[PDB]
Amino acid sequence: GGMTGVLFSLGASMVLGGVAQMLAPKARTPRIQTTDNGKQNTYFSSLDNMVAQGNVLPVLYGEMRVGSRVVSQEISTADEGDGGQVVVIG
Amino acid sequence: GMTGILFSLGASMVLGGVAQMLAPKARTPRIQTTDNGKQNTYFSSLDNMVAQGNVLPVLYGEMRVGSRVVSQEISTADEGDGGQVVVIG
Amino acid sequence: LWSSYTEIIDVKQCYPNTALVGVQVDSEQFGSQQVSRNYHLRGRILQVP
Amino acid sequence: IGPAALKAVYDMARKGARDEIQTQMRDGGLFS
Repeated sequence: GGMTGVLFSLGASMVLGGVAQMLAPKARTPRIQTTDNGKQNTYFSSLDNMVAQGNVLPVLYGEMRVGSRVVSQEISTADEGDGGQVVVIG
Repeated sequence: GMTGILFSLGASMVLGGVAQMLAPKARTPRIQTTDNGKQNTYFSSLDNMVAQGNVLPVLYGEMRVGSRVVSQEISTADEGDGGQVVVIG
Repeated sequence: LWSSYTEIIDVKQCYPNTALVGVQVDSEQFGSQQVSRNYHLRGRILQVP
Repeated sequence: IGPAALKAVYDMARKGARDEIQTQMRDGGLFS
């Protein structure tokens, strides 16, 4: 137990994947679909309304106009009324 | 003669979870971005599919569900279901 | 003549820590399809030094 | 001695397996 044989140095065994990978951990590209055609969406953009069923609530960090997750949509009859008494319908 | 290296493995199996040691656990499907944010069910298909790639499915109870359409065809109907009551005007 | 009167109560359920926007539009000049709502908002209040 | 030999074989069967994992996933293997 005094000695520690089999030092087993690791050099190119970790370089073999690439050198910038051992300084920066790289990024994950999304999966490409077919019905989506060629619109390569990323993981930090959403310009359409989503559905909030058993999903997570997204967060925003700066600028970059985004869509939303619809929680309630309803149509009723538009009653006549303003912020006052002027209610002419002639 | 002797049969050495038993190498008990009780510890290794728990590493993936203990509830899995008694239940294989249900499989889960993947999420398609194109299908908005809806979650696909593994045991129900409400939409009516096309009879080709999809294998002849099986039913096991209730579940108003769709189908696999084999033939769709639109033509001109007859004026009168049957009998002698065949008025037009 | 008088006609049916309706007493309405709004939503008492408030949202504790979620940002939200409510939009009401007459939706007459729009087409028969739905309308997409995109909002150009700023970021989140951070704990900056 | 026993335990030294066992630890040596165990640690020797580590980088071998790691290299096998890495080579079998590169171009035309089984992708680990």
